[PDB]
Amino acid sequence: PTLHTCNKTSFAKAFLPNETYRQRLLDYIAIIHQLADHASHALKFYILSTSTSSFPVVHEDTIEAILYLLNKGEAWHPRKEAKKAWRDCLLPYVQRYCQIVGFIHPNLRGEQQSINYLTVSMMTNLKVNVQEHFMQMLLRYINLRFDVKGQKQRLPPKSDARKAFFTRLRYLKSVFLFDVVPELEFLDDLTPLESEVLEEIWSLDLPFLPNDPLAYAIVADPMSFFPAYCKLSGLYEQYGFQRFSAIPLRRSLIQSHVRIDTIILYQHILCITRRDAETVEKDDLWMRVCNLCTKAFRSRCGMHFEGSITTDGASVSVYLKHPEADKYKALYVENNLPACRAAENVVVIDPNKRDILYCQDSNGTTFRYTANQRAVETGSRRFAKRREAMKEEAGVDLIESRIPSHKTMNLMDFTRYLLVRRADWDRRKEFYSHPAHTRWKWHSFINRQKSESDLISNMRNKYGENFTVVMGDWSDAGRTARFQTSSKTKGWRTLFKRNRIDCFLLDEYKTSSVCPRCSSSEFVEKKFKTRPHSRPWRRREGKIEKVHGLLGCTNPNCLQQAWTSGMRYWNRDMLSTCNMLLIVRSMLDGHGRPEVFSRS
DNA sequence: CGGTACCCGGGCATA
DNA sequence: TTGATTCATAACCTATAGATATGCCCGGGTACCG
RNA sequence: UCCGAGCCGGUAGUCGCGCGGUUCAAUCCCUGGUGCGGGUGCUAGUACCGGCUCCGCACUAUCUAUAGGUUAUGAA
Ligand SMILES: [Mg+2]
Ligand SMILES: [Mg+2]
Ligand SMILES: [Zn+2]
Repeated sequence: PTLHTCNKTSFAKAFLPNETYRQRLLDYIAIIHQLADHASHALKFYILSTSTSSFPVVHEDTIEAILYLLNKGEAWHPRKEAKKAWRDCLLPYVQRYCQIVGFIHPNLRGEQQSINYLTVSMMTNLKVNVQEHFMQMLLRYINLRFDVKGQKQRLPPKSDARKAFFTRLRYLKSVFLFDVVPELEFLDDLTPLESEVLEEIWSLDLPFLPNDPLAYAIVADPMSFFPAYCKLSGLYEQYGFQRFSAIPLRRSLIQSHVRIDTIILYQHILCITRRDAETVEKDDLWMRVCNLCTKAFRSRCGMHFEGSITTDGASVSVYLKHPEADKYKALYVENNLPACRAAENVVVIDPNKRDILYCQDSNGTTFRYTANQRAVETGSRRFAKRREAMKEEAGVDLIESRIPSHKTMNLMDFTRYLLVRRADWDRRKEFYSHPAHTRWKWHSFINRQKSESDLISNMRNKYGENFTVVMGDWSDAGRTARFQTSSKTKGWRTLFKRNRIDCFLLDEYKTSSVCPRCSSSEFVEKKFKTRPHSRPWRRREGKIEKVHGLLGCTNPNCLQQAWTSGMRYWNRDMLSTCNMLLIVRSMLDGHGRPEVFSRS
């Protein structure tokens, strides 16, 4: 449920023109960012130093104690046995790490809220990493050990001999996940590679469940897998394969948004005593520093401000909190045909790397939202160029290029990395302290919002005030094919949902191999013509590319006697849009998806 | 000079 | 869908988790008394 | 290491066509849009009325930190 929402507005328009409050909040957020960064680094340092014997169990108390020790040192006096024990255990190396990195103790006062937020965020990052990239990383390690790439490149494809190996590995996956109990003969029959992989997997001491797979165990108790993940990272480093970040480190020196609440407000911004704060209403207390009459603070869908924002000094995130807060396959068009039937107009979109949205309707009014247009309107390319120019002028790129890997588990290498970072820490901090980096983020947000609004307005003008959007199911989410730029595929669903425009998915399978004029796939031609590579550096290198967005039909019926080409040329995006139109018409007419596009 | 008791602000804990 | 190994700093995207307030005490100062 | 969109043709619903011609749109500064009125500012010939610009009435628009893949750059 949408219990929370945010209206991101500018810093100038969010707060009243009082320099004292602005300076106080800027200083506070800077201090909290420094504390979070150094706390993540100290946690990594402690884990690597104590890894000589065993991996310590990391809990909320551990990170909280690390943060408190960094801020105050031994002056922190926890009143609970667990926190006291954590402080006693973690104290010895905190000062050593601070001296190594020259970390001067800030001894910030009234850090309760900020330390709690940072500890919660760090534990969240740990849990998210463990959940997301444990199973995936383990399977990646298994495949790397099996050398699946080598077998694929060397062994014949689509053959029973290698289908046998594929089935063998698929069945062994269940044994690795403990879903299927292996027999003694099954274990004996394992080849040396399979036996070694099974033994190494068991060395991680992975948890187990009686009636559920390993993924269910990860979902239920993800935190228990942290030692296994660390050992897997160590194995990755030992074997020489590319390393991965097991412990999340907040290495970015750019100013980061810091939560600011009413307590922080009256402790640092207003600097009034807790006694006086309780005597004033929250809205009245906030009006002294924020213009609540501003549009950004208006209530939407029953949600109110309730005094909670995160600011980075340039853009202010104003969060609207619903009164009911916690107090601290169905999207496909096949299942949404009635909505399309009652829609005033139906528009089908075929996502692509370049043509992010290629739109068409029954009336034939074509519309597209290309990647180049998005780059121009958002300004990502211009901002990247300016950032590169600034880095070259300041020489920051040279400094950063020599920073060792943060993902290494080696203690001495990590110490050298920390020393290198400290060598030019001041220069990079000063460079990234420039307002452009935050102002760049704020301007990127504004440009993206304006581009989305313009896209919606153009679509409404072309197709009408009310219309329904049908989009292909293809989505390069998470993964991204190498040598290809990132593209927005799944965010358009959210964008259309925000603008109260229906967004229904559709299967793109074999939607670029059918000619609409004859509804046949035999005569469709692909990659028939060659031309120099469109990418300038490849073109200079002399490479040649095959056209993918151009398709033609060899069917004589589609041709005309006067033509000399011998084929009816087509646009890949246009073909996909026409095929989607035909599929949607068939579905709405009740005939279902055409048999030509149907799967095997 | 020496000792007792109350209030305020902040530190620390927990839902 | 569309192109043909290791590291760091940005970005784009995608996914995950979290998105504040009240109470106890303690010690340091002050008022009061002997 | 580069790139806006629309229209007219070579095209016949064709190409990262570094194919030709033509129209307006953005490069700084800016949270965005939607319906109402006013104030008068600019846009058109005598209330006809569309458009751009501000004012304020109310409906709507979730961000943050981290990891992964990729891109740009700097190193290998
Ligand atoms: Mg598609
Ligand atoms: Mg396509
Ligand atoms: Zn055909």
